[PDB]
Amino acid sequence: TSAVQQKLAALEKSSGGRLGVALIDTADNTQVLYRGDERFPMCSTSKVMAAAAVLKQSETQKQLLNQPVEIKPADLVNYNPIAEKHVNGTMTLAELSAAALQYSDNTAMNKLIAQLGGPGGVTAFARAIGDETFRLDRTEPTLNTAIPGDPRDTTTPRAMAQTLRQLTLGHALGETQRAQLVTWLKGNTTGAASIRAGLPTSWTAGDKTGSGDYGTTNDIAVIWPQGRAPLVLVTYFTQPQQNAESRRDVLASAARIIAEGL
Ligand SMILES: O=C1C=C(Nc2nnn[nH]2)CCC1
Repeated sequence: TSAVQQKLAALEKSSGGRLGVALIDTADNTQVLYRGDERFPMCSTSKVMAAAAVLKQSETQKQLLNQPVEIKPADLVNYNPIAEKHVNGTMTLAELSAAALQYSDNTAMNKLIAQLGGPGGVTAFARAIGDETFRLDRTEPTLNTAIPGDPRDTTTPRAMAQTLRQLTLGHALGETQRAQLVTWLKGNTTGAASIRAGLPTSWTAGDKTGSGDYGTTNDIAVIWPQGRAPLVLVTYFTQPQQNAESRRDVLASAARIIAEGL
């Protein structure tokens, strides 16, 4: 047990919930884990795997990201800030990828899932890139039920950090695709209160947030600190009661503990 793990434990204790953290520091490839091998509901953090799977498909179909997808009124789910504007028209797979990643659009995610042949298509991509832990079982919005003990739509912090590293800094995607994914993550609109709130402001980052039932509050980030090699950081948090409030501040605190421990 490390000092950083003990600080994370104190944060978790005060928070009332269950916290999962995985850091990879690419300076030396060392890792800090807190409940690194426990499962958590991914919620919208799963959008990174779906967008990446479509990017992979685009490696052998140069024009795939320009392919139109019909958006019908019946397609709209519970959170559709971009898709609602395009109902009775179309959006391209690039537009859907951007909407999913940068705005957390749930209708956009469902279109990415459909393009992959269903939730199992996303899981299959995960396996193809060496992630044996990730599982996507349902579409939006039910993938966010976040029931304690339920393995559906979960991963571990350790697995997600490894995967995010391979996707954004490694060779899981072609160079063009990797750059596109990073560009999208760095353009996220939803992340200023989560991991990135706990980081020195001179640092740059991209991230994908998620939230769901049981006060589930998540963020996964790739981070470029000032004067050192990139980090990958996953912070997952979930609470015992179905209607618990979101706690982005807990993710910020976790990130701050990690940052000061470097
Ligand atoms: O509060 C909400 C959050 C949503 N998604 C989300 N939370 N963090 N990132 N994306 C969608 C439903 C309404």
